[PDB]
Amino acid sequence: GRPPVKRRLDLET
Amino acid sequence: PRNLTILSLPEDVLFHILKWLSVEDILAVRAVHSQLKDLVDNHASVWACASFQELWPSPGNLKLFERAAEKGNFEAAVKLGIAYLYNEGLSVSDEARAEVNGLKASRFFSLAERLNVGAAPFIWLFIRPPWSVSGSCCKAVVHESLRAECQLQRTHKASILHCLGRVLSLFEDEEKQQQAHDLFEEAAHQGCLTSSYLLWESDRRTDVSDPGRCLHSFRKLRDYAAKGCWEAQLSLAKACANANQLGLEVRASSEIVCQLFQASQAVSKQQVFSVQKGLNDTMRYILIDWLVEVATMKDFTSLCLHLTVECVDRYLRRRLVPRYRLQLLGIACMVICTRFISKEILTIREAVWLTDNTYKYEDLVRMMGEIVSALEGKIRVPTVVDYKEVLLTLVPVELRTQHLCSFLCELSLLHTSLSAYAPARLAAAALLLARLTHGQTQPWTTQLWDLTGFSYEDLIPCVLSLHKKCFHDDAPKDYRQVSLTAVKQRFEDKRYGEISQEEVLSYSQLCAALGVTQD
Amino acid sequence: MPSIKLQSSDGEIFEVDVEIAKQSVTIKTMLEDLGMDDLPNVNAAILKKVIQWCTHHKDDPKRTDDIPVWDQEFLKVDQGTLFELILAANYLDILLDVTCKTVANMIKGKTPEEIRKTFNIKNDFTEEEEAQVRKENQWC
Repeated sequence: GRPPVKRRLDLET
Repeated sequence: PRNLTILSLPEDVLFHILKWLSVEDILAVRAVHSQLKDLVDNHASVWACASFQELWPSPGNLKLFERAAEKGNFEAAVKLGIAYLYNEGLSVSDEARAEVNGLKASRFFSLAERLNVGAAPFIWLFIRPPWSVSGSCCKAVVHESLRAECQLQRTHKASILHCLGRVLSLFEDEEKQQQAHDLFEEAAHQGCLTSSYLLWESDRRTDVSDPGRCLHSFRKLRDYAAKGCWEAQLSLAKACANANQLGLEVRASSEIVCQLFQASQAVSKQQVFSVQKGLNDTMRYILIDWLVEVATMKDFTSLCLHLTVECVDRYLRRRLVPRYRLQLLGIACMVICTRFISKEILTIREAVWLTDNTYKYEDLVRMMGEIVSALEGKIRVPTVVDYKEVLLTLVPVELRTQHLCSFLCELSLLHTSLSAYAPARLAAAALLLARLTHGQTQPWTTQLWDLTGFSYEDLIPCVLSLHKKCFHDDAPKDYRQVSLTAVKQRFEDKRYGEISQEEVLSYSQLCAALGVTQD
Repeated sequence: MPSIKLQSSDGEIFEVDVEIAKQSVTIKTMLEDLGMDDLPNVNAAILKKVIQWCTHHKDDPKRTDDIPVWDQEFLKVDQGTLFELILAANYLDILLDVTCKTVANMIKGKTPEEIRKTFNIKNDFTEEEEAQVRKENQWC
């Protein structure tokens, strides 16, 4: 939302 | 013969039924009968069309990969070469890694390109610069080995020459550039469409003096575009925009633009949703958002982002992947596309980094290899950017309208409903929305009717769909209640003139101005 | 105006339209060779299902989702009927890929003995062949 680019995307609903 | 069996089937039926099974299944079926074993181990087509889906060449099963690739399989050759070069999957000692790995990878890359049919050459992107600063990286080894093979190949060497020339093109050296140009000349000598077009592009920048050379260039462009190229078609669609200097009639230019504007069909659809366990398009939105952010970081053009999204969609439609691998898919696709078209690429060590080290070097290597092998080598496809460029190089419009047209062209990436329309219709509708937003008196001109080959009534639905799916409805959020705004943040730059923060009209206003009702 | 006569192996005659009959390429090439441009295993039922299949698919311009309800509800009648269908199109140049996918699914996710059981194949390898298969399957 949001955090910076480096991330582990949250796909889970 | 009341109940016919697979035993007595002819050669054609057996050939077709055995060509659509994986390697494990084809090995298992080989245990049923002796005639099946004779058919499989006698006729090379069944091996030639066999998958190697989700396998990777390990020391246990190197012989299987070699046997299948050597007799007509392209996926096996690609995977074998990539494993040999990237040194993942094969237990090669560091002392003897370089030479043996380079020769094996080069031979398998050459075989992979040779077995490719009906696609532009692509194997040059796995060995493109930048290379190792110290020592000798295996990329250079396979480069020189491929050069020697081309010097010694006879069957089909034009693709190898084109790939070689594309390799040194991205080298910042005048000598390197002359060796590259020297390369597509030798590739064009034997016959290659892309090499010839690149040669022509290297000549347009050099000599623009008299209309005679312009007519020569137009003749060559017509020759290239008539055969079926893509970059040639797009380039020819603007040399007709140079209508005043170029000897020709208005009707001919209008016909050329109409031909290139009525030769596109909608491709993507809800296929991806029904081909996996589930995506719900929210995961795709997240992934494309993240890719847009990463492209914003490293100064990546619109074309490369569009190509990455299209490659992701193609692979997702072809070979299924689990949910926890989507980000790996996106990073591999960005690496592959940036290596293909751009100049500054997303290096592998950097590529894994943005994922917070969730995945590893080997996993990214495997994903890249399988992505390239699953696309058959076709990377460049029709995209909205090309038609937006061809439409905005025809009609002279103000700069703010150009920026708005670009902004609505780029907003089609996140949403998948806009795939129901061809790129031509969507680019035309984007230009129409850009013009109507600024409130110009005449949105659609007679010039536009003669050129795009479509009328207003052919474009009302597309404008409505584009505007709705871009601005209307709501942003997908579940817990943070915060809209994903990488595209908007990408277009707040001063290089785009702070375009994204300017206001736009609503759907009701657009329908009123376009003469479209609602219910 | 045009009228293409058709007869079956049992002598039954059925009327079909032209555009659907244009799907088959064997009739087209035979007509072009004979200048009239412009089956040992077939009974009335087979024609009837082929007419239904062709009629239900007219707007068509892969994966195992393109199979419709009619095919998956009619291709489970008999295996030998399915074999007669594949060589059939093999012969009429038309559904070929649909049938190939349908049969291949029954083969992929099963064990060889399951294939022997379903295909009514008693046995063809004697005692001194199972060890050779096992050793030739130890490659993976």
